[PDB]
Amino acid sequence: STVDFKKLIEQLRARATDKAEALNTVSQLEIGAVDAQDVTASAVRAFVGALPSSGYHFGFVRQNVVFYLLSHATVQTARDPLYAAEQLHEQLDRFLRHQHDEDRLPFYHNGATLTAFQKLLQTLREIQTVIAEQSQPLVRRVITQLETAATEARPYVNCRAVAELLDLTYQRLIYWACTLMPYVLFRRDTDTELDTVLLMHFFYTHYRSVNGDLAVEFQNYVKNSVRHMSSFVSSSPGAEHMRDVSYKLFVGNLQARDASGLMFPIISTRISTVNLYLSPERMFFHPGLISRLLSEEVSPRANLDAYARVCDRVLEDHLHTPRRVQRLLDLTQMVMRLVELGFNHDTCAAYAQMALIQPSSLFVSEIREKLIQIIYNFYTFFMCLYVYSPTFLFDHRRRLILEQHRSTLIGSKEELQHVWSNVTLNVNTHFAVQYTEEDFEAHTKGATEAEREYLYRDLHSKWGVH
Repeated sequence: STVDFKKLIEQLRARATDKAEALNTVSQLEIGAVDAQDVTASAVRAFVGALPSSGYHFGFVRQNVVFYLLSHATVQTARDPLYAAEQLHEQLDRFLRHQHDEDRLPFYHNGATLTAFQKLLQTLREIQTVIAEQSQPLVRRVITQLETAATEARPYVNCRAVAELLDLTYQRLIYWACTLMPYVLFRRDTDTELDTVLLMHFFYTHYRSVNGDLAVEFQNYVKNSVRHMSSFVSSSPGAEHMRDVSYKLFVGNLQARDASGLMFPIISTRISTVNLYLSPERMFFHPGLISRLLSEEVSPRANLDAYARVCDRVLEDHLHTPRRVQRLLDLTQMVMRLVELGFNHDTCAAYAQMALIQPSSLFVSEIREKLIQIIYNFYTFFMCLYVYSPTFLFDHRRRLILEQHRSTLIGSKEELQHVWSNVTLNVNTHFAVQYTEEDFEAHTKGATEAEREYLYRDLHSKWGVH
């Protein structure tokens, strides 16, 4: 969809007599985009020369070509977008120096735009360096540095070049921070023997980068510390979801490949056994238990009050729309709160798929309804989180996920729309992404009516409604 910049320049000067057809030719660049690699110093000089001297926003593009090209240049189609943006800055810097020499729009001038762009690149390069080395604490300090850079780049946040870079860095920082879940931060002194087994297996399989010591901790703990293993082990519904952890417990090694054709006891999914040896707050670390509750394959005398109590606590603590705006540091805290309950992006997807399987007593049916609301609200949260950035790019992706209920679930359209009909989305989607009229009118001080029509048109093609 990206234009051939040089071909667009050739068509531009051949049609420079008709300002209308020259406006339609340059609109292919504004609607689509130009590759940042195609914006060389020589190409900028000819693009300005090919533009009509007056008419529509051609005067704005001529006077402020740096802002205009930055607002339509793309870097995401490059192997390294940050290095591509740096070279884009060099070409725009060569153009300004090799062609030196009105105060209408101060933020949109060439000198103000280019130095603000390099200011962003320097922060992003230092942030990219810190995250690459780590492949008050560093996590909070990089989050603060990025959000300050995004705040200072507010007048340019709608520029495709800086919007893509902020989008690239935010998603990269979010992905890195969501891996920093060490087991020792979530260990409770009240954790039982089954709690510890499921917790260690959870963090070693989902966060091995920061839990490399769990392999020897699990081996030492299982061999020398557990004493009630034969109680919560059996040799039943939901047992197929416990087979991997049951084998590693039976062998005493988290790194053991699934046997050589060996039979072993499975961690019990019996409700009365789980009521004794599992803390109710760790229920979502027990997939076999959640399996039985979702499928309602349970007897009338199984006591489920402890797990219904936990579901109510989760519903009251996390499932409502907050009043204030939730910024990047708030979203990171919520992940750690959800990880504490056993919810990450992967386990929410598996539980959301597990809940689609259709199943009796009303009290068992109510817990399934509570689980579905919890699982699908946190599933939606992790889908928006991994594509979050305070830019129009995330706003579009957010609408596709909420309005269309896009996901990766398996099933016919009938059972897919059936499970979403039994879900009321009140989860925190109040993510920080706002460019309002106060922001707009502050940056368009001396904008003429022809310049304002172009700016409104560019914002509409990126945001849609506002």
